[PDB]
Amino acid sequence: FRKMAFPSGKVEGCMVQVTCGTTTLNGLWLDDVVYCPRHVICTSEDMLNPNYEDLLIRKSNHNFLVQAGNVQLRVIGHSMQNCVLKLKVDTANPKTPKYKFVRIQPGQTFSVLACYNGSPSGVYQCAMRPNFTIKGSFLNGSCGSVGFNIDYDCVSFCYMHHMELPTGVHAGTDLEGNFYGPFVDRQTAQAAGTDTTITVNVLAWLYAAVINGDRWFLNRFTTTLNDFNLVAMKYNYEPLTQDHVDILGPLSAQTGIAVLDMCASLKELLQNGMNGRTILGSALLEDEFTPFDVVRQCS
Amino acid sequence: FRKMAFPSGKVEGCMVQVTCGTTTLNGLWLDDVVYCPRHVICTSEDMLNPNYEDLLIRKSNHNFLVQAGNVQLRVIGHSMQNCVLKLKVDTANPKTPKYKFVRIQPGQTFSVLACYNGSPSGVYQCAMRPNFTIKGSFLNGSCGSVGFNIDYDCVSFCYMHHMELPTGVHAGTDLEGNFYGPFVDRQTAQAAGTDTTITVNVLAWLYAAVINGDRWFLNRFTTTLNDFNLVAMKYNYEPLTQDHVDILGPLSAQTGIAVLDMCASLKELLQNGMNGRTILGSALLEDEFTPFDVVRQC
Ligand SMILES: *[C@@H](O)[C@H](C[C@@H]1CCNC1=O)NC(=O)[C@H](CC(C)C)NC(=O)OC[C@@H]1CCC(=O)N1Cc1cccc(Cl)c1
Ligand SMILES: *[C@@H](O)[C@H](C[C@@H]1CCNC1=O)NC(=O)[C@H](CC(C)C)NC(=O)OC[C@@H]1CCC(=O)N1Cc1cccc(Cl)c1
Repeated sequence: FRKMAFPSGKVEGCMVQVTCGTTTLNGLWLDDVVYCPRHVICTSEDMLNPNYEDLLIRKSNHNFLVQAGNVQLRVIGHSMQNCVLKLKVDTANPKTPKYKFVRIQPGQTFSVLACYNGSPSGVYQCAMRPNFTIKGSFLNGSCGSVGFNIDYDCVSFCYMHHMELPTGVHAGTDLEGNFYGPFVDRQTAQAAGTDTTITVNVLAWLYAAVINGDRWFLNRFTTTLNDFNLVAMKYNYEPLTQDHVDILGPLSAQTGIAVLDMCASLKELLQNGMNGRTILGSALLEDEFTPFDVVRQCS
Repeated sequence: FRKMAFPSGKVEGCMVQVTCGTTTLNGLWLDDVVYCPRHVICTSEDMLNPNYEDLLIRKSNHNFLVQAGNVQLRVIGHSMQNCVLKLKVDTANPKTPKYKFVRIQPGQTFSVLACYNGSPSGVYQCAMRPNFTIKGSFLNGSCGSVGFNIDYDCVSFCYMHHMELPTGVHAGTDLEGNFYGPFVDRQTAQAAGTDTTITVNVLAWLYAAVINGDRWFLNRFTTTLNDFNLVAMKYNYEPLTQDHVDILGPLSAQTGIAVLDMCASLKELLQNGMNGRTILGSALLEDEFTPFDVVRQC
């Protein structure tokens, strides 16, 4: 199993840069709107505890430089939606894909197109941690880079990059400007919750092992979902939700192993350990592959 | 830190579907030529000992169906260079990027755009292994997927996908159709040479772990280059050359850890293991980041 990103070309065709004064970050150009982090309007002094509404009132359309490459896109309207700035521009992006804006759940994976000055540098897959942070590669100027999934020819945009936390992890918003997690777009020190292991993805990984014929860890018993969640919490595993049970349906059907039976198998691994053994060639359980990722690389 | 692929857009605009008989795979459409694996011209029974020159002379242009999305492209010529079929079409690809065809060295990395039925499906980073296999993710229908690097706006194509080995690693050619390694485009079980670990990349990765604040594995021990290489070869690691030491200079400077000091740390890891611990999240030493791959990101 490799971490595999979606092909990035449909998102590359939407990347622009947005500049206020000397501050430049990336924007997303879809139809005749450019979306970017609202802190592009912030000076240094403004970043400690900005009054975004007051800062934006002082802004006019002609204070915003939007460029696709070296080509300027004229701004004809501006508004703020939560922590995202929306810039209406006078040109509809001819490369606009079919798209949606989705807010993902913790544990879900997505591709990030890391971008600097409106130019993509690289693409990689990220899992959103249970504490709503991501472990990316984001250097200065990366804000406004987006995360996405692609289903058929439809791009589901789910993340826009805004900030780094003291531990080195990253935080940002959905494309409606609402942060994932208890974070704010102020340059104050902020703490992520204690992270936990993504239980549903570990379960997907166990299903993947079974699909490949590696099934020593399967036991003859089942469990309740509440029993598992109480036990799992003691090992720093995320409690399972009903949505988690539902997204494991395809893999449960593929293997004939009921979700709660795999939960019992995992409970035993947590309490007893691997006792010298490996799963899929590894002594560690993997938690960054979703049920959907498993089906993509096996089938 | 993060394995990262090049943005794939420039390559996506070149992928098409190529069909001959009941075999469909991917092609690379640059200017007015579509490049693809020649084994598309084989039936099930041909694949066991295929005489490609014979099979090719018996094909006509109309036997090849090339589709760029919803559009069939007309094949007006066909030839073969080593293991790659070249289909001349009547229309030029307006999305052709600036490009070169390069043959990459073992230990170097590249991005793979995995495709099925001419449609891009995923992008990921691979290294050319010392034994000239690659550890990819390729399913039925992936043949003709390509590997590439991007330097400025120029795409250097270095890999085209042909086969899977019984160990689950993968083999293919450069865009001139020459296999990497001792492999042949026939349906026979083929083993690769003994693999070895790309030492300069493991060292680059340790420097990445140090930069990210992981340093439990460092030590005050030191080593000569030859004594390191003696131990490396014992553990089926590649010898480290003076050119590799040179290439690690930027990372050495940045961290203040001499290359030969990092070699002494790696020697201790080979001889002792990691004792339960992990490095950058891994229970295993990773060897598919090059020095350049680490710098670009750190
Ligand atoms: C895009 O403009 C950048 C992206 C940064 C640059 C380096 N890596 C990134 O993720 N975003 C910022 O500069 C933000 C923008 C403001 C409006 C939030 N600023 C930022 O990250 O401030 C410092 C962060 C904010 C939350 C927090 O806890 N911070 C303190 C911090 C974080 C990490 C390390 C250190 Cl030493 C301090
Ligand atoms: C593209 O046409 C593919 C897709 C393959 C199959 C799924 N994953 C892939 O990478 N390649 C092929 O079908 C080749 C075509 C011939 C003309 C080389 N064949 C192939 O890869 O299958 C047989 C391989 C070839 C070398 C070898 O060792 N093979 C025997 C083998 C390997 C692994 C498992 C099994 Cl059951 C047999």
